[PDB]
Amino acid sequence: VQLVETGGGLVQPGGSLKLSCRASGYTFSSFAMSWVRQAPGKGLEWVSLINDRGGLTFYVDSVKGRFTISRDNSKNTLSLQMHSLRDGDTAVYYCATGGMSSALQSSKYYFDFWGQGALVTV
Amino acid sequence: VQLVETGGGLVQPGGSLKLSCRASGYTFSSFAMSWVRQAPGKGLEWVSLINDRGGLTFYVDSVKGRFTISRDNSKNTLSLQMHSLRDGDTAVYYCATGGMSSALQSSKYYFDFWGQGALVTVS
Amino acid sequence: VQLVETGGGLVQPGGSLKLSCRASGYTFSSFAMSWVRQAPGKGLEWVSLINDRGGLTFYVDSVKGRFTISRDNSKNTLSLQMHSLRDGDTAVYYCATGGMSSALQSSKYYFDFWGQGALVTV
Amino acid sequence: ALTQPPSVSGSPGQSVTISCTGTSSDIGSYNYVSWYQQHPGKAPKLMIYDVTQRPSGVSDRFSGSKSGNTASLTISGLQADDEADYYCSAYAGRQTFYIFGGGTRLTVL
Amino acid sequence: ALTQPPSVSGSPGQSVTISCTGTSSDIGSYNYVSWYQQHPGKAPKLMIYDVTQRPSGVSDRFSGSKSGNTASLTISGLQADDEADYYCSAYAGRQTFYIFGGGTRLTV
Amino acid sequence: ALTQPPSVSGSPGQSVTISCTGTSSDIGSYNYVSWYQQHPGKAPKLMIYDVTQRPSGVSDRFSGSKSGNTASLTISGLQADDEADYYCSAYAGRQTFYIFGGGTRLTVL
Amino acid sequence: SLGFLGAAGSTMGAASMTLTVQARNLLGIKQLQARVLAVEHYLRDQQLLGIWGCSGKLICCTNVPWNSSWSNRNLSEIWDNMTWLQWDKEISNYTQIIYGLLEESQNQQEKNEQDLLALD
Amino acid sequence: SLGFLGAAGSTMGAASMTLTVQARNLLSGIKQLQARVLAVEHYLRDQQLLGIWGCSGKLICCTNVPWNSSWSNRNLSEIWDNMTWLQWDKEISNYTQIIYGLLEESQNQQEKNEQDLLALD
Amino acid sequence: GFLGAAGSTMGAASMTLTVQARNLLSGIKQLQARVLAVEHYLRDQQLLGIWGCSGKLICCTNVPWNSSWSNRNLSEIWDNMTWLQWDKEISNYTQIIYGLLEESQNQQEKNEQDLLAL
Ligand SMILES: *[C@@H]1O[C@H](CO)[C@@H](O)[C@H](O)[C@H]1NC(C)=O
Ligand SMILES: *[C@@H]1O[C@H](CO)[C@@H](O)[C@H](O)[C@H]1NC(C)=O
Ligand SMILES: *[C@@H]1O[C@H](CO)[C@@H](O)[C@H](O)[C@H]1NC(C)=O
Ligand SMILES: *[C@@H]1O[C@H](CO)[C@@H](O)[C@H](O)[C@H]1NC(C)=O
Ligand SMILES: *[C@@H]1O[C@H](CO)[C@@H](O)[C@H](O)[C@H]1NC(C)=O
Ligand SMILES: *[C@@H]1O[C@H](CO)[C@@H](O)[C@H](O)[C@H]1NC(C)=O
Ligand SMILES: *[C@@H]1O[C@H](CO)[C@@H](O)[C@H](O)[C@H]1NC(C)=O
Ligand SMILES: *[C@@H]1O[C@H](CO)[C@@H](O)[C@H](O)[C@H]1NC(C)=O
Ligand SMILES: *[C@@H]1O[C@H](CO)[C@@H](O)[C@H](O)[C@H]1NC(C)=O
Ligand SMILES: *[C@@H]1O[C@H](CO)[C@@H](O)[C@H](O)[C@H]1NC(C)=O
Ligand SMILES: *[C@@H]1O[C@H](CO)[C@@H](O)[C@H](O)[C@H]1NC(C)=O
Ligand SMILES: *[C@@H]1O[C@H](CO)[C@@H](O)[C@H](O)[C@H]1NC(C)=O
Repeated sequence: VQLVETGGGLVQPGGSLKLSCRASGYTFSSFAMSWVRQAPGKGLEWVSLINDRGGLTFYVDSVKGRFTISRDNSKNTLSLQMHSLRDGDTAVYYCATGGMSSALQSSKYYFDFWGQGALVTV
Repeated sequence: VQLVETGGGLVQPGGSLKLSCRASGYTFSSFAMSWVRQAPGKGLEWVSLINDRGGLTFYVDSVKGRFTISRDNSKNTLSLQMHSLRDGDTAVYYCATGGMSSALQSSKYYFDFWGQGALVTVS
Repeated sequence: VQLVETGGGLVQPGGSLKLSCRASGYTFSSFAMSWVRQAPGKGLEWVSLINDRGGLTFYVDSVKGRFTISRDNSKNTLSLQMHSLRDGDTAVYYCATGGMSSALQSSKYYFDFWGQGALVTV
Repeated sequence: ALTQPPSVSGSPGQSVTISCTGTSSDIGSYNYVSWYQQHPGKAPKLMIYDVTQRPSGVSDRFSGSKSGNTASLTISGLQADDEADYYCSAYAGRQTFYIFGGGTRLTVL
Repeated sequence: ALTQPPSVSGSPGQSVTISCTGTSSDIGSYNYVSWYQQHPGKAPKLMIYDVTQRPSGVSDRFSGSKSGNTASLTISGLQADDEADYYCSAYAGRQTFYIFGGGTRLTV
Repeated sequence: ALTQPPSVSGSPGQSVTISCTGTSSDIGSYNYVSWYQQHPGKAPKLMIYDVTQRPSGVSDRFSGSKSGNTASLTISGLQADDEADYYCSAYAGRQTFYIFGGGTRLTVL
Repeated sequence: SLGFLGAAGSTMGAASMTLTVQARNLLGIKQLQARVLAVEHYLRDQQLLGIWGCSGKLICCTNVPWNSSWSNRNLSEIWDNMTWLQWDKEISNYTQIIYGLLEESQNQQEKNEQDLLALD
Repeated sequence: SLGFLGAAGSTMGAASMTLTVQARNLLSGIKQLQARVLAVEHYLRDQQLLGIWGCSGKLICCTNVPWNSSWSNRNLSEIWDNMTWLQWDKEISNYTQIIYGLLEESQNQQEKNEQDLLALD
Repeated sequence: GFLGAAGSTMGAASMTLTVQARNLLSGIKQLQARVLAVEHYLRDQQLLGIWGCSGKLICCTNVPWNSSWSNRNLSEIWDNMTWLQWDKEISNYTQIIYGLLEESQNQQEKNEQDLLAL
């Protein structure tokens, strides 16, 4: 399994940045996906979760607005569009597989495959 | 459309006061109605809204437990009954048309055809 | 009409008692039951309410996540299981009838009959 | 939650009023106010329910009413047996079903 | 609630811009904003509604714009009769129906 | 959200314990408390999920457990290559999905 | 466990616990006429519940207040001291007014819900 | 008040308030039984088709399918205040099957999303 | 297509429920056949109604699954079985499950009746 986070770089406060994640080595459409944020010196923080079909999205309250998580099951592509980025959003973001599953699958409230990570600087 | 307030203008703190609007220049039952409050020197704020049929009412949290808004499509009359009035409620109360529409009408989400305003003072 | 609490006494903070109440002299299954507490030097405060059939439970927010109220209509037994007792939970706990009716009776938004009370020390 | 005076007093043969003050979302809106009598060391007995309705087993010297957001218990006679802590309770709707005031110590002189 | 400058100024014949800044959950989320003109002592008149729409009876000198969480009104040419307190209003969902800003003194 | 020690240490070959303390509404409510190992500069990988269920690809060590509101990771047979940060991920219901603590630095002496 | 109509002589507050027993027992030319009329009676009852907004329920609460002119009784004597047959006889020729009020209340509720769901 | 089809010539807005009057009149020797069975089959096919869309038990059902301007580009004022249901039904001929398919697909996605939301502990 | 998913796994066949639907409704023998089809459809709809599942094709309930009915895990049930094999495996408990479903609804409405009575 490999997750390659072909994301962005440096933006100004108040700007917008889109991250993407290309998946290989597994059936993308069968797993839920998430974005988890690691701020330097603070540790891991979960940001967003999207279902296997892409119809359901969940966020932490601090990013409940401004962020849109999107899933394209035809190109095996996960993406996160972040608008109105704050200085507190400077962090390394990680693409992760798991965290929701579905009613017809086993319980998967964990993240088993993590990507390389991408640095978002604000 | 000559929307005119006929309500009272002097109440003691803790009392109650009723305001009303009469309409003549438009189909009353075809428009939503609202009350908008202007405290002196503080600008305007929305207080309450009623649907065109009168079945639905909406309030700001600061009045949700105190004010009742109602309408009568017969006689083209809007009413607002304010209980437990506070010193912060001293203001000019304007009738307004719109701010809501049914699913079969176009969107408004704006106020038109404002009345001239009743002055409510809480001693 | 009698209500006798048979629950425990002294417990350390963080422990449990699992208080119980025995009813007699009336039809137990026809009345809703509640637990109400009185701190040794303060007034009387309601803690929990269960309906006559035992299907619906309600709690004050301060105990909502640590108290469980249950009943057994075949034994005329009311139970209250407190699994995270704090120092502020020291009180006399009274077993009382009433508090709600299941739509087909008259309103009972009052405590019709009270027990003698169990002493919870913590 | 409810405001209630800490004490009240009177002489035998007179009557007293014990008030209880809530807000517009509980006493005023539901009209389900009860009063009960607690002796120190003993379980409370129900004295008044549904604001004005007296249950059986209680004589007519206990009564009550409400006005606005204020409930009131009227106690006549004031014999030695009434020296107890009286409490008011009100239904606030679902999500915090019942709210209580403090105790009123009725002193019989 | 809604931030609006206390006053603007300009000479007759000039283009005058008034702006209001809200938050993401009202101006940013909805395209239902409006501007009102209130002369002192008189009820406010509707000048702009939704996005750059004019009601019947309002001249074409009043226009506006919307970008991000900021809405603006433009007067293409100031007149002596335009002196009034201008107000913003915006829809903010079902829990908070309308948010109004303060008044802007045109100061012709 | 939940409290972790800032660091732990032990000699090679010894067993160490890392704990996470949350509240009753997350660790005490759901048995989904996974643990991750993150080497500095690298992405974290899953060391154990649920509570006691270890995924494939991980050696016999790093077994975990829970009691009350406290989750625990036991690392027996400590190796020199385990010098990494350890994190908990607890499920906290539908309104807040996941909560993390701070990192625990594991120092191998 | 009492069987079909076994609760017919029990009180209303007891017979109301056996609604599924009654519901499950509601479903050559003469035989087809009998089967088609049973189907038509079932479908008219289901459509009438649907008009009231009670589709899919056996115990359906509504927004129509009870008029004291229909039956001036308290809940204790209605539910604990009398049967559904006696109640049905007592409120005979008042059911059409109740049905009309239920229909109008559901129409108003549907319009109110549509308007609430039309707010952005 | 206006009768079974009294609102047929009224506007769509006015006619939308008479749905129960028409709904009641859809249900009420071999050929008579055939007529009754045909009426029952038409009623049940319509109720089933509403059920597929998640509209069962309602006469006015709001959905999650956006309106396409290629089906009809009239605004709400023209459709609801200046047009009848017969003229509207004529206007949307050749489009009702596309709408029905989109409603079926939207409800299938809604059911899967509700099942997954209810699967969260 | 109709019954096309009968040989597919249950996880895939559960997405074609509207395809299997609509084929349930559409000289004396033809009339008896029509009445029989209507009667079976209405019996199934009533059976869903008494469970609180009216108007839905995928209805979640409050009855826990008993391991004595089937001890398979969800991966084996949904990815490695068809609906026909599953139906054969648990036929001997089907009516028991139906009874429990009915009982749950009998409780559920009463609880709702009480909650709306506050
Ligand atoms: C018939 O009446 C008696 C009188 O108490 C009662 O006990 C009994 O339960 C009633 N029968 C049924 C079937 O409820
Ligand atoms: C129903 O109640 C109203 C008042 O609520 C009353 O005027 C009317 O007469 C009652 N109905 C009948 C049939 O008496
Ligand atoms: C109901 O009314 C009857 C009529 O006399 C009376 O006997 C009974 O006590 C009443 N019950 C209640 C609970 O009010
Ligand atoms: C209506 O029902 C009551 C119920 O007993 C009956 O007494 C009355 O005669 C009925 N009305 C008519 C007109 O028959
Ligand atoms: C028929 O059209 C006229 C147009 O003036 C309208 O007033 C009338 O209400 C319409 N008929 C009905 C039954 O609505
Ligand atoms: C409307 O139909 C056309 C037909 O091709 C389609 O391209 C378009 O996307 C549809 N509109 C929407 C909003 O889906
Ligand atoms: C609807 O469209 C017609 C025809 O273009 C137009 O005359 C009418 O003013 C429009 N109404 C609205 C509210 O846009
Ligand atoms: C539907 O198709 C037929 C086929 O000729 C055409 O005549 C008719 O005008 C079409 N409907 C509309 C509303 O254009
Ligand atoms: C039948 O089984 C094969 C096994 O690979 C699978 O690919 C195919 O999709 C199955 N048929 C259907 C209709 O799902
Ligand atoms: C499961 O089924 C067995 C018998 O099949 C029964 O004894 C047991 O009680 C059932 N489980 C539960 C939780 O009731
Ligand atoms: C389900 O059970 C089977 C038993 O044959 C086992 O092989 C399979 O791995 C199990 N699946 C899971 C997800 O535990
Ligand atoms: C069901 O029961 C019959 C006899 O009662 C038995 O032959 C059959 O094998 C059983 N089915 C299963 C799946 O065990």
